[PDB]
Amino acid sequence: RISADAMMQALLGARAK
Amino acid sequence: MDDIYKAAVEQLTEEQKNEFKAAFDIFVLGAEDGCISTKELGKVMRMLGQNPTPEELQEMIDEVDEDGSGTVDFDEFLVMMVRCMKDDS
Ligand SMILES: CC(C)COC[C@H](CN(Cc1ccccc1)c1ccccc1)N1CCCC1
Ligand SMILES: [Ca+2]
Repeated sequence: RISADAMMQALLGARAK
Repeated sequence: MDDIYKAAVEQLTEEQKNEFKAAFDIFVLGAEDGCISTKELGKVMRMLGQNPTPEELQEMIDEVDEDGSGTVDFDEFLVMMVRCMKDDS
């Protein structure tokens, strides 16, 4: 039941600023 | 052979891939190549709203650890995703 979407969270900028 | 997966891996488009590849930059965001471990796992999970332990995490690698490597390369990883999604239990 790997929602997957949850990952997008860990890959949302990852402190790019 | 693992062909049943090939097709599946072929189904995925650059789209689902990207979003995925991204997560690939977190699991092995501190690995030499692209092998994931129980230490790295918790790293991602924590960023996914989950905070597991190193005892229950190992169970994540174990499965993918078919070669007894101790970690999760870039192969077994994606597979483990298609194993449940297209065959969960
Ligand atoms: C389905 C959930 C209850 C837990 O599943 C997460 C991991 C898969 N991940 C990748 C992943 C992590 C977080 C969010 C989405 C996907 C995994 C991959 C390689 C090594 C360890 C874990 N496996 C354990 C059971 C089968 C799948
Ligand atoms: Ca392995």
